[PDB]
Amino acid sequence: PKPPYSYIALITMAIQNAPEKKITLNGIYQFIMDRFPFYRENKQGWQNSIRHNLSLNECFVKVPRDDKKGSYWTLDPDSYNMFENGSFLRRRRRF
DNA sequence: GGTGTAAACATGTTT
DNA sequence: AACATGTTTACACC
Ligand SMILES: [Mg+2]
Repeated sequence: PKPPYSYIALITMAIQNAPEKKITLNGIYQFIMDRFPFYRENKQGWQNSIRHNLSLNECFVKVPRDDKKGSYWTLDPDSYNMFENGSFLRRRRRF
């Protein structure tokens, strides 16, 4: 079965996991399948949602590659702690 | 209101 | 001329 984490959670967990807090798009792919074996099936479906979420939400901001050798994906510092307890189940509220 | 899924579309890198 | 990477629009679900 599918894990209960949203794609926003999946992408956030990947970014927070990188030692430099920056991650390749495909680094996000490898992170998810390594952690959640559900996603080794029918990649074309869910990997498109990953791409789609990165551009939609203003919380995932794309930063250019420091230099060559795609581009890195970061978290906007406002949404670094969307999830409060590190359970990644629900997002805590504000405003 | 924020999700999930599908699709069209537009650049960029790799056979 | 196959791919990967982003951007955006559209609809059902909760
Ligand atoms: Mg974005």
